[PDB]
Amino acid sequence: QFAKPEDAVKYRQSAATLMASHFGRMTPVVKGQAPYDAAQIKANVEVLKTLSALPWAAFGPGTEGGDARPEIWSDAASFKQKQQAFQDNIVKLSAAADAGDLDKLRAAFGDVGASCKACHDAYRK
Amino acid sequence: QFAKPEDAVKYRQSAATLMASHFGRMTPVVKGQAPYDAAQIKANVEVLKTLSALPWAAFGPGTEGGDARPEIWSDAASFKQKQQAFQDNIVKLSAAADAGDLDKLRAAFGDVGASCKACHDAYRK
Ligand code: HEC
Ligand code: HEC
Ligand SMILES: O=C1O[C@H]([C@@H](O)CO)C(O)=C1O
Ligand SMILES: O=C1O[C@H]([C@@H](O)CO)C(O)=C1O
Repeated sequence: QFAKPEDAVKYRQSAATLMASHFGRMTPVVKGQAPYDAAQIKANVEVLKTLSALPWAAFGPGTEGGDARPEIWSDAASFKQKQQAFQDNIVKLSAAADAGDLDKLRAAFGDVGASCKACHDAYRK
Repeated sequence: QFAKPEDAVKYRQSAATLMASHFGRMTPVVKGQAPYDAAQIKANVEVLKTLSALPWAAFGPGTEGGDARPEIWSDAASFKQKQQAFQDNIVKLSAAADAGDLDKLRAAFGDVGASCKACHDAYRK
């Protein structure tokens, strides 16, 4: 859906920006510094769910640029593993949110964050 | 969820960027230049659905900046009307997509686009 590689870059960056906001805004809740409203969190994680699936299609062939390391393309299977592991941890966060359990939510949140960071450490400049 | 007004700006711009991609990528389909796969479109409009609800919460009090006209805040009821009309036209596009009918889709797509543009004409610098 991208006319030029730069359009794919702008898309994936914008998707990541929204991901960071919908993930990060729960930090005060998982830490207890903000109240836990199970319905609020369930709704937010559904938004994060949808957003979390979007960046990967914007790393197609020929879309090298931005802060994406070239290894994303030459090591496609390893990058796909990182993305699917991340999306699997998103499924677990959704389950914790849907269950309404703050303990489970704080564990699942941590697992998601570690997945974000493991991918950045390997594949983000 | 925004530490500083600039964070709200960056959010709403990124949400708009994704909206433009998930709306605009259907142009070749509504024009007939690309094939119409009803399931593909139904899935894409569900993504657009979710995205379409996101910008408005990032125009809260004190988040003046970017290319947002100050009138968004001093004419809050008119801006809310523009956003709700837009979201209502998104509901109609969802119904056309869910029904699998290209004629309906091309009419609803046009209505959505006009709603985007009417808001920009009034409230985007
Ligand atoms: C690989 C499987 C990744 C996972 C999982 C996550 N991110 Fe990521 N992110 C990745 C890349 C390769 C890039 C660079 C994209 C480019 O072309 O520049 C990014 C970028 C970001 C950014 C910065 C975006 C910007 O405005 O430029 C953020 C804020 C970001 N990513 C956040 C983020 C979060 C919160 C994640 C888990 C919830 C996450 N990313 C996962 C690759 C991958
Ligand atoms: C008001 C009710 C709006 C509707 C409906 C739509 N948009 Fe919009 N958009 C609006 C404002 C006030 C702004 C400026 C935000 C800022 O602070 O700068 C925007 C911006 C955009 C942009 C540019 C984003 C960027 O990268 O800076 C785009 C591409 C955009 N909007 C697209 C868009 C589409 C495709 C819409 C309907 C599907 C749509 N917008 C609706 C306000 C409003
Ligand atoms: O909110 C965020 O979480 C991840 C990472 O910091 C988690 O360790 C990331 O890259 C964000 O923007
Ligand atoms: O794809 C888009 O559609 C609207 C407008 O051009 C429709 O008239 C907009 O602002 C986009 O980025």
